[PDB]
Amino acid sequence: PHCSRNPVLVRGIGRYSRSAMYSRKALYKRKYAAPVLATVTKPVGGDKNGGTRVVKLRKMPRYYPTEDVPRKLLSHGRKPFSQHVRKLRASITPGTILIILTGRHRGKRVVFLKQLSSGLLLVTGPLSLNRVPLRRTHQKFVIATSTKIDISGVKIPKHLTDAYFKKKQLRKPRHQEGEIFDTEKEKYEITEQRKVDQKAVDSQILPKIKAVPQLQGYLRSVFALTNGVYPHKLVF
Amino acid sequence: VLKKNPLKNLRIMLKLNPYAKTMRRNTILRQARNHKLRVERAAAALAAKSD
Amino acid sequence: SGRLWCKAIFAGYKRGLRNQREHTALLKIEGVYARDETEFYLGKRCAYVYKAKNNTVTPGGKPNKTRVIWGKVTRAHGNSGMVRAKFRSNLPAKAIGHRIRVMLYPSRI
Amino acid sequence: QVLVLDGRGHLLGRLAAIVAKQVLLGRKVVVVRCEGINISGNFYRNKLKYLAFLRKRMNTNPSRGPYHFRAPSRIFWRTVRGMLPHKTKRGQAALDRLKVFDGIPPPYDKKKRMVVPAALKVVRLKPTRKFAYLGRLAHEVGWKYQAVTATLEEKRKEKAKIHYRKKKQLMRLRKQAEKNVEKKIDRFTEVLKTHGFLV
Amino acid sequence: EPYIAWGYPNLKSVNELIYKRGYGKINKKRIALTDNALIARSLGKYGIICMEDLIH
RNA sequence: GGAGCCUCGGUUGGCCUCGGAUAGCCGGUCCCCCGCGGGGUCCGGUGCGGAGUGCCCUUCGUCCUGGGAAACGGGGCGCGGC
RNA sequence: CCCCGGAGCCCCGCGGACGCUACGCCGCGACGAGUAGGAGGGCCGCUGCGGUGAGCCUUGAAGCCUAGGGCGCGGGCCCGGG
RNA sequence: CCGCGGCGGUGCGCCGCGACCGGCUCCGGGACGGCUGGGAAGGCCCGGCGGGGAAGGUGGCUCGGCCGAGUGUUACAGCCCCCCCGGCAGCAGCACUCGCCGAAUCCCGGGGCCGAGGGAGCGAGACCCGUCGCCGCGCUCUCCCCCCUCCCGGCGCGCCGG
Ligand SMILES: [Mg+2]
Repeated sequence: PHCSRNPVLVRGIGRYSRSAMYSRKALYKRKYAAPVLATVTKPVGGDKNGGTRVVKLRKMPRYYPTEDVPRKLLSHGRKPFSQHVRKLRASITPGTILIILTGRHRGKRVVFLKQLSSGLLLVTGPLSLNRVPLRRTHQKFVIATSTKIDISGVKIPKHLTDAYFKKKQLRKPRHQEGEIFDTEKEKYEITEQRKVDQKAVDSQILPKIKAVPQLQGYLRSVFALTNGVYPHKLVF
Repeated sequence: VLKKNPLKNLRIMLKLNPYAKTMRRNTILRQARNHKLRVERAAAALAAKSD
Repeated sequence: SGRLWCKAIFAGYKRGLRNQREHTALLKIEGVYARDETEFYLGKRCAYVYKAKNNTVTPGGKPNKTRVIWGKVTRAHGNSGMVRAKFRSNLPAKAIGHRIRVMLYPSRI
Repeated sequence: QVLVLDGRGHLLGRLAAIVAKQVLLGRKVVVVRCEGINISGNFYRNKLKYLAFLRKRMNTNPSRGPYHFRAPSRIFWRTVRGMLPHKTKRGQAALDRLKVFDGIPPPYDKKKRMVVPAALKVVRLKPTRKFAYLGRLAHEVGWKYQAVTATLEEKRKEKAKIHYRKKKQLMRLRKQAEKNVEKKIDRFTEVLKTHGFLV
Repeated sequence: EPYIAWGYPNLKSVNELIYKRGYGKINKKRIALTDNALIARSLGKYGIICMEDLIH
């Protein structure tokens, strides 16, 4: 149950030596003096007449495809998306103000909350101010304006995550022929647990943003480029 | 085999040359010691300017 | 509720005197006129918004007549704020002197 | 979306190269007061240059051959046409974009006009050198309307003097209004100078 | 002289030219030096069995 | 007041002094001349131009009610006149 | 101190392809201009003949046209409609 | 049929993102060697010595209000400059960026572009797979200790025990 003995000096490079790690791990004093045809393998079964049947769990298949592809070469370095490292830009801190650029909420200024467990930024503009729900965004699609409120004394709910922000439509077993199968019903509900979570989060955000003067006006405003204003010229 | 650059790939550099581990352990540890000593010299210089 | 893109000019293609490499476009972004200040736009998603006769689809709306040719700003071009782009489809070469849109959301700053 | 350039004091080819490039970059440019264009080198040099240009003409049919435009606006159009790729469709579109005027017309006399210091005589020529006005050059080659343009420019200089007098009156009203209001915009004026205005 | 540029290189120059551009002639083939076993098989009878021996 | 075809460019505007480059911009004009204005003398403020195109002007979320600073302003492609 | 009708293994000296038209398949390294000319491969094309396809065809052969689908670097070829 | 439970080719089209590799092109930093064992420079100046442009002077003239400015005349040092007798941390070819060669006397981090194409299980009761060489590291077969402690347990926001 012991943790890492040497510190991460450079990523991929040990810190002390071979010999100092030898002396710390103590391979000294751990010099250890340590030098079918008849029976069935795995049946699970039983029968009344004829004795007990010898069944075959995970039996042979009934059709083999006439052509098939071979195996691969194990690809040597690949990790799935749930096992990646999660990056953060230096301007995105918990408590900053973001300019959202690509969605239907385009040009809006949002109090940032936290980085989720999927690389997606948690986003909560005040619904009374900017009409923004609990919404995920991405780091590449967002200009991070350097205006940082004090936010560390809040209580975000732990149950909201990437599994909580997930769409649930497009089910299989319908009749699939006619004037049916998801062309109708025209709607999607609000799921009022989302409303209760939005109230419990913006009721903690709002007295910490109405203390700064004109900050609620800056959040109710929308960002837009105009004549004579260029992003390599203005600083944010 | 794809030729990976030994000047950019540390474990390829170690496969070709195992002494590069100590060659990069030094000039990190020694340069960190020298940076600490220069920060200490700057702190002593600021103490001499204050005195 | 306003503009979210920067004004630019499709000034021409990557070319010599008598050659032409149509797979690389030259883009003059308005406002920047130097090699030092065009480091902001390196990698920005850019497009040529046009329209035609037949109605085509639109993501997030009804079908309309507008069309785009998307791309990506590759690197700068020679000391005066001119920059290069490589689109996923080549430009018609009728867009000489017309607007393109360099967006703001490969944002790294 | 339209540049209005003044031809006063600007050099001929120095202005024409910038105009040709900015019109090929897809921008409407209106160059105006083109008889105020001055050309470096003195008057006898520039006059014999244009007289040699007049001598270059087609022997068999001069009406078919080179068209020798005498007006200064069309001389500027010619020296931009010699820089534009006018044998192509984009060059003909650039010639359609460019609008050149002698004097300054009532569609453009009440517009703020621009000055190019990269093509201007005080910036580019040494003050000990010589030059020649394109208006005098055109009038002594054969352009007819220097005096009519002079009287029309005198009329509009009187009108612009009246307008600038009214602008000075509005500006003294603006300054005395700021003097009256600077007690009640005390925290409106300060929040501009803490961010970089009015200082 | 007029077709070449020749000089006296440095230790780090030899290091870049052998690690980054390490191409050996094994059975008259331009094979990359991705392992010390290639040099140890080709020049094992000459005392040069690794990249460091070759650079030295 | 209405859909419906074709062709496209666009993505706030700037509604204006002349003028010199070894100079120029702005005031009252106590002083003078000319037809309220212009011009001349003296004086005063800046001049890498803040009476700045390195500039100026418009906000680009909405509506509910209930206070403070400021304001009699805006509108009905407002009706008639100069 | 035992056999692999099975030690269960990055290697199975026990028979040993999915990979083998061996005139085939596969793995590295270098190179790729061309007239006159020389050589090689054409499952490129025409005509007739000896074999061969239990070949095609009036429920539509050859030929011809094609704003159709394609393949081959190419010579050309296979379909869809009349 | 409910299972996206595991494997394989994948999607009708338009796309986006993440991490990793190869080739590049740039940026921000950190510290090192040589020199004429760098040159002048930054700070306190000390007891002497010589020379030269010409200054809170002297002084012919000019311009103004006892005072200020310009010019010239001998020229000391109280305007300065250079050289010799002799010495103190104060330097890092230095973000007081005044000009070099550079790198086992050298390394870290970041941004932008292009591309991924190769496929060592076709076994009947036994896994439809890992990985080969290199740098490591974590656990276990050795035992203790300190702190933060979060899923959890106890006590009065704090403390105690993977
Ligand atoms: Mg449109």
